[PDB]
Order: sequence, then structure tokens, then C-alpha cells
Amino acid sequence: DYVLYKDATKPVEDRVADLLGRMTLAEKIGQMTQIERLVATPDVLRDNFIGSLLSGGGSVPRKGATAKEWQDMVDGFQKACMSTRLGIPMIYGIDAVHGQNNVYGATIFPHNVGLGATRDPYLVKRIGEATALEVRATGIQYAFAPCIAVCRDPRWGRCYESYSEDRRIVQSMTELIPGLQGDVPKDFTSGMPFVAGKNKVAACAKHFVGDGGTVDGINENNTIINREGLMNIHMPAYKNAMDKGVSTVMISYSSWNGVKMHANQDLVTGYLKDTLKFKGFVISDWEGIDRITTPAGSDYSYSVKASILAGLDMIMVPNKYQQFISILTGHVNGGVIPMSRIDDAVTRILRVKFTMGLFENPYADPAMAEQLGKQEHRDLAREAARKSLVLLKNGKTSTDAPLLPLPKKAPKILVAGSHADNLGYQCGGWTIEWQGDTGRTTVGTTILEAVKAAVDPSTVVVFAENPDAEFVKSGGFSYAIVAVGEHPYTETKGDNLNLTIPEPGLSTVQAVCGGVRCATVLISGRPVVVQPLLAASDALVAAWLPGSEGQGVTDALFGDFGFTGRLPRTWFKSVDQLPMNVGDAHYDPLFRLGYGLTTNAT
Ligand SMILES: *[C@@H]1O[C@H](CO)[C@@H](O[C@@H]2O[C@H](CO)[C@@H](O[C@@H]3O[C@H](CO[C@H]4O[C@H](CO)[C@@H](O)[C@H](O)[C@@H]4O[C@@H]4O[C@H](CO)[C@@H](O)[C@H](O)[C@H]4NC(C)=O)[C@@H](O)[C@H](O)[C@@H]3O)[C@H](O)[C@H]2NC(C)=O)[C@H](O[C@@H]2O[C@@H](C)[C@@H](O)[C@@H](O)[C@@H]2O)[C@H]1NC(C)=O
Ligand SMILES: *[C@@H]1O[C@H](CO)[C@@H](O[C@@H]2O[C@H](CO)[C@@H](O[C@@H]3O[C@H](CO)[C@@H](O)[C@H](O)[C@@H]3O)[C@H](O)[C@H]2NC(C)=O)[C@H](O)[C@H]1NC(C)=O
Ligand SMILES: *[C@@H]1O[C@H](CO)[C@@H](O[C@@H]2O[C@H](CO)[C@@H](O)[C@H](O)[C@H]2NC(C)=O)[C@H](O)[C@H]1NC(C)=O
Repeated sequence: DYVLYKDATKPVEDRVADLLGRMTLAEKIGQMTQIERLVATPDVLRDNFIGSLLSGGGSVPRKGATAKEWQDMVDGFQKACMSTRLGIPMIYGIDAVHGQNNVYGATIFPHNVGLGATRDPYLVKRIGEATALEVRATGIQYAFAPCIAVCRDPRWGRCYESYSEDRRIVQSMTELIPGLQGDVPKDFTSGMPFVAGKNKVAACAKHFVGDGGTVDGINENNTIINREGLMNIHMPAYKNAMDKGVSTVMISYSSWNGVKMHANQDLVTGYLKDTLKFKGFVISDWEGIDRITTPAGSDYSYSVKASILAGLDMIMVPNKYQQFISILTGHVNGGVIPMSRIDDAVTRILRVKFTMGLFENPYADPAMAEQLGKQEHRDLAREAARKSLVLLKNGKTSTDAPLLPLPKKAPKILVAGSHADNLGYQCGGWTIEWQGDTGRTTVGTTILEAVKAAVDPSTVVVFAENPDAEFVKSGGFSYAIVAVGEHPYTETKGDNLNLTIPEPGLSTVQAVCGGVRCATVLISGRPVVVQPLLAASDALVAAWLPGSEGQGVTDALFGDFGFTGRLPRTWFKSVDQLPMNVGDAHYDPLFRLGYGLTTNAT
């Protein structure tokens, strides 16, 4: 007879209920399973009724693969899923944290900390829109963004993924969600999931909760703070996410007062689900449940029980699905985990899938392939890059002539530094590779390239990665642009207790600036010991991790636009002051939050 759940003209809730009521335990648990593409097969996906696949950092079908290659890969996995008895389409997830960053040729936008410096939520919203198009351009329908952590200690390797240390700024930036998913209807209830259609993607608010408040900025560690602070600082943005209809929420590896988030039923079910009324699905982090126990995985059975009972709906296994599905099946077959729990998880997962139209459009649209790296997106990124720059110094003394804007016409100029012509360094972590990379890893424009594309044709441009003092003094230069900073990093490989950029960097700035007036471009995902760099430079700009569009940097250096960016974090005098945020009693910053010199277009 008639099959309600397959009827597109029927309400989401009715369809969910109809489909759920037909599912077997194996099919229900399968929906709760998310596996890495590396361990997926048509048989595996079909036989285990897999509900979702993801692509971890760097997990690509081929280096430099095209948009169609991605679409083909996703579709291949989908055909397998659509062939099951119920034909429930899978949702493919990926880390498009600043563009479809794993994908080659994809537009790379400035990382969040830089976006916070723009104080322009609408811009961030437009980036979310561009990002959705580029993610769908590769056939993917789910982005693990935005990260709305409120980084409170720069020593955190993931601080660049935090818009600001001030939650009011992080809140304003949740506009990325409607950009990615689309604007929610005027009626809309806070907490319901939403996705406009096949041209949008389901978003993810992560990492619930307090991931940006770990002691000493140690990643995945403990966040020691009263419930007032937890709710005053780390919780606010999630409510905005609820109001804007975020589709999913990922749990944090971090603990809150000794308790693992992946096991905290009070917050996940009690607060997020019951209090906040979140109706989308809650997903774990990469082996997040394994880490509930220490050693990690030392009691996977306990890990599955604790996390599921806590309230999580989908688990990012993401490799040993056999064990996950086996163990969870036993716990259910044994009464250790009630069917209501399983039925709730599946309800939430199916609600999200029906709502976003996955049952109507399970396959990729070949016509979206051109969206990947569309010039307009690059122009947008370029704009974001420029607007995220923060001018810290612009003249050695109160009476010096302002160095920036620099003249586009000069006899001979010098571009130098380890970050002057290194697209990978410029993009930072979460780009092509998980930990990011060095060199020309994708399609873009380096600072050196941008400079050459901006100057007058009569202007001779010379490049030196690390020239010595003499080379500069006898070079007959009019001025120099030196770029230096941190190297790409992600998560733990990024935690740093000394926060001083690697060498050569300072030496290059001192050697260059000693020979000719200079403008130092500091590439970093956070504030770093900067007094020595300021000492040597005539002008210095904090460019954060601008992304693939280097011209955004020169658009400001050469006066096409005036600097407008303002520090989205506190800039410390020394690491021993940390933690140290705006509003603290001992607040003695080198540059207070909100600081930013300005200039006007020529
Ligand atoms: C302040 O704390 C930080 C973090 O604790 C510390 O940096 C870390 O230092 C570790 C060792 O001291 C280092 O581990 C070794 O890494 C080697 C490879 O490292 C290169 O490649 C990775 C990416 O694969 C980059 O992240 C690294 O920055 C490094 O990159 C190369 O760096 C050189 C020097 O500038 C440059 O000429 C190359 O072009 C560049 N190439 C690349 C790939 O970009 C391994 O082979 C080895 O087995 C260890 O695992 C960490 O990687 C590093 N963390 C990061 C992200 O930088 C920092 O230490 C200072 O800086 C490092 C780079 C090194 O020069 C130290 O001697 C120096 O002291 C520390 N600073 C202070 C104040 O002590
Ligand atoms: C927060 O971070 C701290 C510091 O990284 C964590 O402490 C560390 O905990 C691990 C185990 O969880 C300790 O590992 C050692 O392992 C060997 C065997 O592998 C064992 O013989 C040692 O006795 C020890 O367990 C490590 O020593 C310890 N580091 C120190 C000195 O503090 C802490 O567990 C993290 N907590 C949270 C909330 O994540
Ligand atoms: C020169 O630059 C200043 C600094 O940005 C401009 O003033 C800002 O203008 C923005 C809007 O463009 C306002 O939101 C800010 O409040 C202003 N900042 C302050 C305190 O001045 C100024 O309009 C620019 N003038 C020209 C001719 O471009």
C-alpha cells in the first residue's frame, strides 16, 4: 500500500514517525553510525544500514581531485545506501570551516579569529552562503561549522577557530548558520532544525560546551569554572544557534569540572535538549566517546553506554563501526539502553534529513560543480581578508610620516619573509591537509603575487625570502613588505606555551627594517609575543590567517581601502599574564580588545 515516509508532500514529523515505525533495531542503530570514507564500501554501507559518512581532515578521494570527482565519490556511497530495504539516504559530513577547505581549488576564507576582527556579521553570513555553494559543488550536504568556541587562552591550538574571547562577538557571528543553511521562516521555533534546500547545507554548532575555556588552553582538557561562567561565557552562542535553526551540535572532547562532555547527561539532554529545546541531532567528535575513558578506548562498552545514555544521537566512530554497532546492539538487546533512547536519536536524525530535503535530493547536482572556487567567492574572501586586518602600528614616532598606504609607483621595492610567498602558511591549519601545509597547496594568490599584481608597471619588484642587512641597505629599495609568523597547525599540534613565532622571522624583520622603511605583515592564528617585531617595524599589520586571497592584504597596504579591523582578542605583554581577558581585574594588555589603527583610501 501507500508509503507515507516516501511522500514528499507530507509533513516532516509525519514522515519521521512513519519511517521510524518501520525500522528494525539494525536500521535504527545504523542511522546512528557515522563512518570515515576510508573504511566505507557499498557492501559495508548497505549491510550495516549506515546513516552517515564523513571526511576527516585531509581525507580526499585523490590529491587535487575535481569537483566532479567528489560528486562521483559521494554519489557512489549514496547509491549503496539508497539500495537498502528502506532506502534511507546518507548525509555526508565534512570540515568546511573556512570554505570547502579540504577540496583542492576551493576558495579559502580567513579563519574565524580574523573574521571576528571585522565585526561584520553580514559578511560572515555571506561567507556561509558562498561556503554552502562550494560544499554542494562537491556533492557534500553537511558542514561541521561554525565553531562557536569562546577561546579564553591564546595558548589553545584552536584559538584561531574562535571568533573572539568576547562571547558577544561570537554570538553576533552565528550568522554563519543562516548563511550555510538559509534563513528560517518568520514563524520558526527556536531549537528546530532547518536547511532551505539542495543549495544549502546543514550546519553544526561546536563544540558543546566550553571547549574554549580549558585550563592553560590545553586542548581537549578540563574547563574549571562555576555554572555561572559556563552560562555567561561559553553557553550564550548556542541559544543564538537554536534561534537561527542550527541543524546539529557536536560535543566537545573537553570536560567541565572533571566531567566528560561526551558523558554529561545534564548538559546534553537536560540543558541542550530539554531546556534549550534543541530538536536537531547531537553528534560526537572524532572518537569522542573513546576518550571518555582513560586510556582512551580502554572500555569501549562503557564509552558507548555512557555517551548514548547521556543523550548523543549520532556517533562519529569513525572507523571501527563493527565494534560500535555490535556493542550498542548488545546494550539494547540487554535492556541497558532503552528503545526510547534509540528511538529519540533516530527521530532527530531523520527529522534533520527530511527537513533538508535529502529524501528528495540524495544525489549531487552536476551543475553545482562550477561553484567551487567561483571568482565571486574569491572576491568575497578577498574582501573579508582585507577587512580582517588590524593595523597595530603605522609610524615609529608621533611625528613620523605615516608609512601606509604605500605608493603603488616606486622605482624599486622589496617583498620578503617566510610568509611573503607561501600560500600554505597564509591559509593555516584546516587547508588541504588537516594540519595545513607549506607551499603552493592550492589555487590562490600569495602576498608576493598580490604585490606584483598591484604595483605600477614601472615599479620593479624584488623578492628575497631572508635577505641580510647588507642586501637591503645596498638594494636601493623605497620600502619593503615583510611577512612572517606561525606555521600551519590544528588542534593539539597547535598548543603553544611560549607563543613566540618561529625563526627566522624577527631577524628578517630586523635585517630588512634596518635597511629600509618596512611594513610587517604578521601571519598568525592568535596574538604572539610582538614587542620585538613592533620595535623594528615602521608599520605592522596583524593579518591573522587571511586565506587563499592574498590581494586582500595589499588592498589595504596600498590604500585601495582603509584599514578598519579591530582586535577580536586581547594582545598580551607576556605569556605569564595569561589567562587574561577583557573585564579581568588584573587587565594589563599590550593592546586592549577593540584596538585598531585606521587609514583612509587614497
Ligand atoms: C614554542 O612552542 C612550540 C610548540 O611547543 C615550539 O614549536 C614546536 O617545536 C617542536 C620542536 O621544538 C616541533 O616538533 C618537531 O617538528 C619537526 C618538524 O617541524 C617542522 O614542520 C612542522 C610541520 O610538519 C611545522 O609545524 C614546524 O614549525 C616545522 O616547520 C619548519 O620550521 C623550520 C624552522 O622555521 C622552517 O625552516 C621550515 O621551512 C618549516 N617547514 C615546514 C614543514 O613548514 C619534526 O621533524 C620533529 O620530529 C618534531 O616533531 C613542532 O613542530 C613545533 N611546532 C610548531 C607548529 O611549530 C617552539 O619551538 C620553536 O620553533 C620550532 C619550529 C623549532 O624551530 C624550535 O627549535 C623552536 O624553539 C617553541 N619555541 C620556544 C620559545 O621554545
Ligand atoms: C589534562 O591535561 C593533563 C596534562 O596533559 C592530563 O594529565 C596527564 O594525564 C595522562 C593520563 O590521562 C598521564 O599519562 C601518563 O601515562 C603513563 C603511561 O602512558 C602513566 O604511567 C603515567 O602515570 C601517566 O598516567 C600524564 O602523566 C598526565 N600529565 C600530567 C603530569 O599532568 C590530564 O589527564 C588532562 N585531563 C583532562 C580533563 O583532559
Ligand atoms: C576615514 O576612516 C575613518 C576610520 O574608519 C572613517 O570613520 C569610520 O567610519 C565608519 C563607517 O565607514 C564608522 O562606522 C566608524 O564609526 C568611523 N570611525 C571613526 C570613529 O571615525 C571615516 O569615515 C573615513 N573617512 C573617509 C573620507 O574615508
